[PDB]
Formats: sequence, structure tokens, C-alpha cells
Amino acid sequence: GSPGISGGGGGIRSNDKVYENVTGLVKAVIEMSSKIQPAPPEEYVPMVKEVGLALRTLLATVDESLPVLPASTHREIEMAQKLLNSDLAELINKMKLAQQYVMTSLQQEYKKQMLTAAHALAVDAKNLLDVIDQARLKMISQSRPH
Repeated sequence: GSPGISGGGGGIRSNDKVYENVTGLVKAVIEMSSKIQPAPPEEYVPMVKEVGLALRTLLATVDESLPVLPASTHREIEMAQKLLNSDLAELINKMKLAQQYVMTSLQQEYKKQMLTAAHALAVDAKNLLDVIDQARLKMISQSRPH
């Protein structure tokens, strides 16, 4: 499902598999966030498996985007897949102490921080993806490095 009815001479345009890995990853963020409500300890790491897999699938679609496009686009994939890379690293840290003391305040606090860093995951998975949607057309729109 690639939309190209409007845009112009460039911009972000593809809505590639990176978005479908983000369909999976982001949906987990908000949805599972409240599924820890009925069942307090998700163990969170289990969902780390769910979103980690989705955002690594994302990273691999971005990584795969690195050698599918010319040398220029390589460095947008460099920046983007690394960015959420460390973002996912904070997601898991807050996610971590939430289940550790899921018995208490951490659970609710840390998991909110979890879906906050996962809404950061969502935000930057939007952004970084937008960066490859950017990357592909911006490197074509570029004159110097291609």
C-alpha cells in the first residue's frame, strides 16, 4: 500500500516494510501497555520479544534498505536504524524495573515510561522510517552524493 497521489518533486514516499514492522511494533506499545492492566506482570521481557522483534524487523528492513539503495542512502539508514536502536535500549530498561517490582509502583510508573520510550519507539520509528522514506527520495533529489 504505497500512496503517491500527492507529494511533488521529492519528500517522503514509500511506506515500505519498515512501516509494516512499525505497524507491529507500535501496536504493541499502546495496546499491550493496557493489557498489563488485567495481568499486572507481563514480565515485560515477553513483550520485549514482541516489540523487539518488530523493531528489529524494522531495523533489518532499514538495514536491508542500506545495500538496496545507492551509497548516499546508506548513511540515512546508518542514522535511523541506530537511533531507534538506542531508543529500544531505553524502552527495555524502564520496561525492566516495571516487571521487577511489578508488585508495586514501578509496574505502573516504569511501564508508562515503557510505553513512553515505546511511544518514543513509535515516534522515532515514525521518524526514522520517515528518514528512509526521506532517504530514498532525498538521495535522488540530491546532486552531490548519490
